[PDB]
Amino acid sequence: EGKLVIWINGDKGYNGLAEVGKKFEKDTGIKVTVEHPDKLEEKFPQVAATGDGPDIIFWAHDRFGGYAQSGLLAEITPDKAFQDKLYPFTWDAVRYNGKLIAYPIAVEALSLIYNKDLLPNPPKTWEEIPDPQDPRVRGLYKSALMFNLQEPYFTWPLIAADGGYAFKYENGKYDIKDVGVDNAGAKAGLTFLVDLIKNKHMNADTDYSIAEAAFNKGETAMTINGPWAWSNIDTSKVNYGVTVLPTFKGQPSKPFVGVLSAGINAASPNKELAKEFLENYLLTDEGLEAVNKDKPLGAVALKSYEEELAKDPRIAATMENAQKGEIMPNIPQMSAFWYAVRTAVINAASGRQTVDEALKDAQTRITK
Ligand SMILES: OC[C@H]1O[C@H](O[C@H]2[C@H](O)[C@@H](O)[C@H](O)O[C@@H]2CO)[C@H](O)[C@@H](O)[C@@H]1O
Repeated sequence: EGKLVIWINGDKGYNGLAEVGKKFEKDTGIKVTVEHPDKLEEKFPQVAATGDGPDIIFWAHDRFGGYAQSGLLAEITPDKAFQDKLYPFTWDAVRYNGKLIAYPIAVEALSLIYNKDLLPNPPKTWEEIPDPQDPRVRGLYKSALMFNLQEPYFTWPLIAADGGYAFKYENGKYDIKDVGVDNAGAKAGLTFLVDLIKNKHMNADTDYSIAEAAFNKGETAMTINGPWAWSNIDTSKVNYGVTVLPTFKGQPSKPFVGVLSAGINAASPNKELAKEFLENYLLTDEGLEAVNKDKPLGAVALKSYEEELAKDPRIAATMENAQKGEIMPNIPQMSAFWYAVRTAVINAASGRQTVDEALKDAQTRITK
């Protein structure tokens, strides 16, 4: 009691938060502890399931419906005046069973970050990446594209591009049995990713870390990452641009828009202290700008603050791609989807399964 323990993934600005935390204490004389586990997404459900853990917790809203259905998260109640400070859509994202289960922090979406000093003009097509059709670049391709291949969230826009989909959205409801993970669209997208690899263009063991170091050092021209990545690049002295993602089979790459939400542990007896921290401190200009400077938020859910930095060009592009992708469901079976697809991508890329056997397997694990 009298001490907030907040969790926030490692790629987010945990140091920005902690600082805001100090601002709390310098006023309320309360200790806020910004920890940031590894796999906090999966630990949380397990630690709070036993009345233990973090007071407050951060994660892209797709994981909240689950926490909710199990009841590890307190129903939040800000007044309608506060609610209006935030764009409507973001509140919709933290809505489960007609009950707000989190505070919206910011909207994020992947983009194509390219090295302006190697590629003054980044491709407009995935199909150009392996075969560029321009002798000016051939002498350049260094690796052309490197991004994390371990998390399915990175491969999704490609798979989605020509028609893949998680759970079918039927105006207000998602038919949780109409899974579009194994179908031409998904097959076509994954097959391409496999060629990129089997055609020496990409390496199956690329994870966030490798791709980041690589693009940052300058040993690859292009990468795909969220707003959080921009920070290290700025302190890597790399000349980069953030643009719309390449189109696959003519259609655009549809990212999966995620809303960084900060919930409250039901098992926590510090709820009135969370509300004030999140409401009067973080969810403000000065507060969000604090977290933000550590590592960029994307389009912050706070209106006033979203507009000021709305003029930032990468925020503009982050919104362009977000605009083409679909915002992700917060239903409980999302977690089943990610685990099922991660595995699917891995075996596909790794060579352990055919594109079809791999995808039909994931599908089935989801519909089972
Ligand atoms: O890849 C599946 C996971 O993707 C999303 O997670 C993203 C997360 O939203 C993003 O902000 C983060 O920074 O990268 C991860 C994946 O590396 C979903 O939020 C996760 O819960 C999924 O499991």
